[PDB]
Amino acid sequence: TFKQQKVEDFYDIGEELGSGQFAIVKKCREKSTGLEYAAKFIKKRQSRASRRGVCREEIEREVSILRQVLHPNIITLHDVYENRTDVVLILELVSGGELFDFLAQKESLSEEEATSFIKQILDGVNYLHTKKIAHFDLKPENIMLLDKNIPIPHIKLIDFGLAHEIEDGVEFKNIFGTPEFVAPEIVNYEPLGLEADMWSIGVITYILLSGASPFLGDTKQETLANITAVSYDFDEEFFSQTSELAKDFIRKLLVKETRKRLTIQEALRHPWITPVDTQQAMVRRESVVNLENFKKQYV
Amino acid sequence: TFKQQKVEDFYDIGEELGSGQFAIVKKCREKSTGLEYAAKFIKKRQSRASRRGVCREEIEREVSILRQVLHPNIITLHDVYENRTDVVLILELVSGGELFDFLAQKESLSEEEATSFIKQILDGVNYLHTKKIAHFDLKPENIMLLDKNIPIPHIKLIDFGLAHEIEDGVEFKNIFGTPEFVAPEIVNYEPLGLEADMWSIGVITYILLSGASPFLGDTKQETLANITAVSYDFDEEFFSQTSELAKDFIRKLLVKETRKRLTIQEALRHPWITPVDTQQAMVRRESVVNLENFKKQYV
Ligand SMILES: Nc1ncnc2c1ncn2[C@@H]1O[C@H](COP(=O)(O)O)[C@@H](O)[C@H]1O
Ligand SMILES: Nc1ncnc2c1ncn2[C@@H]1O[C@H](COP(=O)(O)O)[C@@H](O)[C@H]1O
Ligand SMILES: [Ca+2]
Repeated sequence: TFKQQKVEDFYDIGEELGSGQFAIVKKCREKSTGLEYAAKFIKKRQSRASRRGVCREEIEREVSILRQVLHPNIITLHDVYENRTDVVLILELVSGGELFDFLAQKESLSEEEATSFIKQILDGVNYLHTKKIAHFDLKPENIMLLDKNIPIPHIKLIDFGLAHEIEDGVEFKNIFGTPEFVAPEIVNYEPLGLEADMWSIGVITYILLSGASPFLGDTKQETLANITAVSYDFDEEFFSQTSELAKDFIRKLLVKETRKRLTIQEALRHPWITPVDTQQAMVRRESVVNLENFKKQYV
Repeated sequence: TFKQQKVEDFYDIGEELGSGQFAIVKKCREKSTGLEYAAKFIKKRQSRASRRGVCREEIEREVSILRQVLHPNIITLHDVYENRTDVVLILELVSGGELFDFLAQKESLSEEEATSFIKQILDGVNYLHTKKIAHFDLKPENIMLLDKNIPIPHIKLIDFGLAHEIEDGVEFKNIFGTPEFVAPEIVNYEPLGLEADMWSIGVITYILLSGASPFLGDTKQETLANITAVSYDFDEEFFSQTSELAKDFIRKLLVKETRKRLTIQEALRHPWITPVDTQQAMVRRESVVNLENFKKQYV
C-alpha cells in the first residue's frame, strides 16, 4: 500500500533529473537519513477514457513487481508515497546516465567489453525471468549506469511501467512498446511472455555492435512490416568487424517463433557471452566494435 | 512542393488552437487578404529513429490527401510553408470547437437531431471513401464545428495525419489510432481499408446516444481485448430510450468481419439515417439521447 503522506515532509526535493510520458523524476534526499534517491512522480489517470497519466491499478502492478526485485543490475525501490494527483516512487538514485550516451563518448570498444555490458543486462533479465517477470520495455533509454566515471560502469535496468508477471495458462496480450524494439508477437497481438524480452536484447545488441538498427524503416509502417517479416541483414558496411559468434548470438534472438528464440538461460550460455575455451576468448578480444556509425546515430 | 519561405512573413500568427504529437496549431491571418486560417506546425523528424517529429514522406502524404478534398464537411487546405524545423499547413479555420462539447451544453437532444449531425459526418466520410481515402482517425476530437453559435452547427472533420489512400491489391497494415475507437483489424494487425472508418463511426454513434463507450475497459489491455472479442452490450441503464433503429445501425457497424460491416453508402441509406417512411421518422423523433450520461462522461 502507498503511504498517504506528503513526500516533501520526508524528503528534500531537488532538481529534475529526467522525464517521460506520465512521469517526472527529481533528485531527493530523505531528511531522516540524508541518503539520496530519485523520486519518480507518476501522474495518475483520472478517467478510463483519458489518454493522460497512468491508471492507478497499473501503477500498483509496477510497484508490486518492484517490491519483489533486489538484484545488482535492477533498480531498487525504496518507498512509495501518494497524494491527490501523483504516486511517487522513491527509487535508488542512478547517476551515470544512459549506457548508450556513455558508449557514444567512448574512444574504443572491443567485443569483450561489449559482452561485459550485455552480460550485465542478461544477469538482470535472468533474475527477472526466474521470477516470471517480463520487463517488456527493454531499450537503450531504460538501461542506465550507476556511475559512468569508473573503468567498468555498472548497469541498472529501470522503468517497470510495462513489466508484467507471466502466469502459466493465463494469456497476456496487449499493445505497447517502442516499435524499433518490440517482438513480432507484440506487433501481431499474439500471446506474450518472457520471450519478447529476448528479442529486444537481440535488437539492443545489434545496435550496440554496429550503430545500425535491424528493423528500423523510413516509417513506423515499414518498421512493423520488417519486424513481422523478420527482415534484417548484417550489412558489411557496418558489420565488417563483427565476429561470427556475435552474429550467431543475434541470429538466435531475432527469431519469430517464440519456442525457438533463445531463452535467457541459453543466452547466458551462448559462447559469445560465455566462451568455453581460450580460442573463443581471443576471437572476442580481437573483435573491435563500430563506434563510428554508433556515434553518428547516438550523438 | 512546399513554399520555402517564412510563414511569418505572410501571416500574423495568433493564439494556440490545439496541439498533438509533433504538431501545434495556431490561428493566423494572411496579411495580404486579412483572411483567417489555422496554421498547423508539424515538427519534422530529424533521424529515422526518433520518437520525435514526423518524417518527410508522412507529412507529404497528409498534404497530398488534403489537396484532393473539397467538401463542406472536411477542412480545406489553403497553403503549405516550410522552414528548417517545421512544415506549416495553412488550413481552413474551424472556430466552433468539438461537436461533443457543443452537445454537452445542450438541454435536450432527440435522435432526429442526433442523426442530422451524424449524417454530416457520414457525408464527409462518404466523400473521402469515394476517393478511396480512409481517414483512420475518426474520433470525437477530430469532429469539429465551424461555428458553435448558430442553432444547428456545421461539422468539419479535421486531422488527416493518419489518412491513407487505399490502393486495390496493395496491402496496408499499420499500428495507430486511439484504442477506444480502433477496429479489430487495427488491433490484430490485419489488412486495413475503408471499413475501419465505419467501425469508428459505430463507436462514435454509440457514445453520442448513450454517453457510454462500447469497448472501453478499465485498462488499455481490456479495451483491446473487448474490441477483438467485439464484446459490448446495450446496457438498459443507458439505452432504455434509444430506438431499435439506432441500435440496428450500431450493430451493423460494430462487426469484426470487414466484408460484413456496413459501407459508408449503406450507412447513409440505413433507415435510422434516412427513413423510408413516415413511421420510422416518428420513432426517431420520439427517441432521446441520454444527455445525462453523455454530460457525465464528457466532463
Ligand atoms: N532511478 C533513477 N535515478 C536517476 N535518474 C532517473 C531514475 N529513473 C529515471 N531517471 C531519469 O528519468 C528519465 C525517465 O525515466 P523513466 O520514465 O523511468 O524511463 C531517465 O531517462 C533518467 O534521466
Ligand atoms: N483547422 C483547424 N481549426 C481549428 N483547430 C484545429 C484545426 N486543426 C486542428 N485543430 C486543433 O488542433 C489539434 C491538433 O491538430 P492535429 O495535429 O491535426 O490533430 C486538434 O485536435 C484541434 O483541437
Ligand atoms: Ca494478428
